[PDB]
Amino acid sequence: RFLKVKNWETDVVLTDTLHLKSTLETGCTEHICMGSIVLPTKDQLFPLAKEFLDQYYSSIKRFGSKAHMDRLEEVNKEIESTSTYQLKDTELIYGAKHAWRNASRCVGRIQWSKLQVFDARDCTTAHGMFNYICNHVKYATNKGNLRSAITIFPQRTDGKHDFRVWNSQLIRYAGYKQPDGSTLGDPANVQFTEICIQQGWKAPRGRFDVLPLLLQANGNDPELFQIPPELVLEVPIRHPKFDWFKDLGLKWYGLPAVSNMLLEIGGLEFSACPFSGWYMGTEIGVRNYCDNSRYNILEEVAKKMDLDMRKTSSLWKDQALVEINIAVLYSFQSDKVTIVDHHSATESFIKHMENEYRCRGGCPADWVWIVPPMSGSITPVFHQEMLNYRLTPSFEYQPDPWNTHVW
Amino acid sequence: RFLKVKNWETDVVLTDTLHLKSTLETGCTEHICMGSIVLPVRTKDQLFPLAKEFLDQYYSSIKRFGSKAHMDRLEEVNKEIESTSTYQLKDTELIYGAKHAWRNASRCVGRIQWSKLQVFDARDCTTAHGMFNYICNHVKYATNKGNLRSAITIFPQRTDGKHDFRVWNSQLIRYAGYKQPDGSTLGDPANVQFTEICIQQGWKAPRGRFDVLPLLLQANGNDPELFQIPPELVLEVPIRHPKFDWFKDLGLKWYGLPAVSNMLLEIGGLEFSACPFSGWYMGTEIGVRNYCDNSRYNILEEVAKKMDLDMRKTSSLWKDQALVEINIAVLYSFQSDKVTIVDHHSATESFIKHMENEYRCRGGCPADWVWIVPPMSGSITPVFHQEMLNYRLTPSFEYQPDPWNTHVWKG
Ligand code: HEM
Ligand code: HEM
Ligand SMILES: Cc1cc(N)nc(CCc2cncc(CCCN(C)C)c2)c1
Ligand SMILES: Cc1cc(N)nc(CCc2cncc(CCCN(C)C)c2)c1
Ligand SMILES: C[C@H](O)[C@H](O)[C@H]1CNc2nc(N)[nH]c(=O)c2N1
Ligand SMILES: C[C@H](O)[C@H](O)[C@H]1CNc2nc(N)[nH]c(=O)c2N1
Ligand SMILES: [Zn+2]
Repeated sequence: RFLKVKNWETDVVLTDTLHLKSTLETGCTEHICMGSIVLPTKDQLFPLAKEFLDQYYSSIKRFGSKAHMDRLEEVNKEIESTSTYQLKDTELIYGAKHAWRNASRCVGRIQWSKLQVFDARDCTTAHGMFNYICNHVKYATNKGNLRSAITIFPQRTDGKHDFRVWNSQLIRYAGYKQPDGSTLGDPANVQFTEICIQQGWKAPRGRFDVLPLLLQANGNDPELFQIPPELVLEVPIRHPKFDWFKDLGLKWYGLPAVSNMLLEIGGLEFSACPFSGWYMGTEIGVRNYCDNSRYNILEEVAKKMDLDMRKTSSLWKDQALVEINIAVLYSFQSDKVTIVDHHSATESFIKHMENEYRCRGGCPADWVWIVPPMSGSITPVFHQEMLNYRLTPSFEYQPDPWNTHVW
Repeated sequence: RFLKVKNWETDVVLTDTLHLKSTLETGCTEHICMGSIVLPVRTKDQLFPLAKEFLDQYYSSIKRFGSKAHMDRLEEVNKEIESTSTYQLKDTELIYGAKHAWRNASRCVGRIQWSKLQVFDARDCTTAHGMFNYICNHVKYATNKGNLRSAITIFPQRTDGKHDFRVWNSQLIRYAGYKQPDGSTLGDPANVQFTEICIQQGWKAPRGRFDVLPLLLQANGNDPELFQIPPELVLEVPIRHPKFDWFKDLGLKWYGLPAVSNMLLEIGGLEFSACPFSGWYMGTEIGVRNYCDNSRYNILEEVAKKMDLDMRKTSSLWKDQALVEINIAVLYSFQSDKVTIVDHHSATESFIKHMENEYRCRGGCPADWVWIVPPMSGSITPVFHQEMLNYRLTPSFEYQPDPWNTHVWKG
């Protein structure tokens, strides 16, 4: 019941007491571990509110105080009367930050307390949502000096008035399937690109076309909006030693901004809560550029370096992968766009992890996601045993809107 | 029940039914996943059901389930258990058992080869000297002048737990590690503790960077004894780089035969506490872990210096860059000396094919993702994108505590 994690590089052991407060399920059982699986009413509501308020009021050193009791009382009344309740600004900010804090798959959580929170709960329309999102993008981008932020739109009511952002990220490149059989642009974004076109987007059918926003307010039909181009910061990709790299035509956007998750706080559900931080280098160089089901550019890069691609044992893929990733970090750094390499980030997480164990009694973490997709064992997290478990407030996955939406 | 795994690169979906035959625990609960945790004397009471479970499986595999031979064998084991409190496996059952433990080893990427396992029956062995001889033959046979053959040697099963056979070495062949008074380490830092024991047990350490450790062998619960593997039997490969001529001057080499000797083999409730096994190396085990772990030989700095990489910013990826060339050198070296080795690309792709075949023919293939994914270049190998289900089947290889923490010294 009091669990221990070992670092096999430093022999350091930590004791986890925090997991006892876990509520949601993992997917795993005593008979089977699903650690590598990507996706495993009023009576319901008040205990949820109370659990949340109890930790809010405990966090502000006023547990069991009049203001505490009063709030509980007050929220209990409002749930009884309204079948829901509204979070106070203070609670909203706490909840959002703690959702990030609890995100067991996120390596960048050392930053958790510095989340800029934008209360968009007064928003009523998609144009409204658009205005709020452009403001988010511009604030967070900050001319390349990125700042973490989240914008929170009205909470769910009866599930038929949901606010949803249909894009998976605020900024992503379109994907087009060619009559020639291949795929132009980002293959991960093909299906969404079709919905855009089906909703009226006129695609430029280029390779790096910034997608339009599909915004949905109050459970209404989603609307299309183009982000002001001058608000979308992009970085041309060059290599510091290889002159020819620039001719590969590669660029990436500076702002990673997840927009399809569900934020849960005290039983309330925020279905539209786009948040953003800044890139770890490998997300772009390893995953986005080198995944077979993405831009898949390894072969072309390798050819340009003139490597022996005859046998896998020349490790030409590995060589090219390093250089591709060198170029990304180099390109961003040269243009003063905030980026972090996988070494620096993982080292930060180990410090954060220790901090959490020391001050909170633990830190839920998913090793499968925390370990970077390249050079894993030369990063400290690889040798770090982690306990994975679900704490609330949380960001959750939710079904894509098109399967849900009654047009 | 039915469970589905998805490959996020190819969208191939597979269905696991085999996990239903899982008995043992994972360490996980509905409230906690322990998937990245490294480590999460028996009565006749529990023994026969375990025996029966195994024998039922064995007889099904040979298509004789419910036969008279099946029924007689269960009867025979039942009686041997009540008369003698244990039982002996037939040769056929031992071989089947040993292959299936490998097959069930959810952390092993090399399981495509599982049916091709050379089983050496050392159950007649009675002394440490006898163990030495058996192990020498294993090493020679498995090395095969560089054309490596998987083998396992099985010593007598546990009885009352006071007469265990144990190989005290974690691996048959390993390099000594010596802590210096200045805090530095000569040799393999992983093996410092064991080296000290060996020295204490009478080993004359030559104290170099690559000294092959003596065998420390325990027979029938007696004190362990030292033996030195004949040098001529220990195949080693000098490490050089195909393009970089200075790489040879780093003075590196490794041994060709990876051979785990500190694990426990469970077959039908029987415990084999001494069961060394060997296959051949995946390049990254040496090039990434053995050379590049900070707690091991830790050569990244010295290599990157010789390459003249920018070592001021970690964002130059100088560590990643040196790590690749080192792994290039390990593969090049082994191939050049005609010693069996496999690269992580080849090995993971082979595993994926193996895993799919197992779903089709067996209804599942338990796999530990954390261990299956190579320690470099993870997502450019197909396993990274493979959802896997981890569960425990028997026969199995289990961890057991180090013998020096348990052994009652006869003295
Ligand atoms: C500021 C620097 C940040 C860094 C370096 C960072 C890094 C990462 C990385 C590498 C991943 C793995 C995702 C992938 O490979 O696709 C991830 C996941 C995640 N991050 Fe962070 N992130 C940052 C900011 C944030 C912020 C501001 C939030 C929330 C307010 C957040 C919440 C999450 C969540 C919920 C996931 C899991 C997403 C999923 O499961 O699909 N991150 N992060
Ligand atoms: C023939 C070529 C083989 C290859 C390429 C291979 C590959 C590997 C690798 C890379 C590991 C991870 C080791 C580490 O990173 O610490 C591993 C683990 C393991 N292997 Fe294999 N293996 C082979 C043969 C065998 C054989 C013959 C057996 C048994 C008869 C076996 C049983 C196991 C077991 C039980 C583990 C888990 C070790 C642990 O839990 O500490 N392997 N294998
Ligand atoms: C805020 C933030 C910061 C950062 N450095 N990276 C991210 C990336 C998060 C992210 C990007 N693409 C995709 C996913 C999820 C893909 C897999 N889903 C289906 C589980 C998540 C987000
Ligand atoms: C038969 C075999 C073949 C092969 N290619 N590799 C191996 C390596 C197995 C191996 C080697 N060192 C260390 C470990 C992990 C040890 C267990 N934990 C507790 C440190 C595992 C074994
Ligand atoms: C199948 C496996 O779970 C899948 O490839 C996961 C592995 N780890 C990951 N880790 C991160 N950070 N991001 C990912 O998308 C994935 N994908
Ligand atoms: C804590 C973590 O599980 C530990 O460092 C593991 C990670 N995955 C591994 N995978 C392999 N093949 N070998 C290892 O030693 C480890 N170590
Ligand atoms: Zn688990």
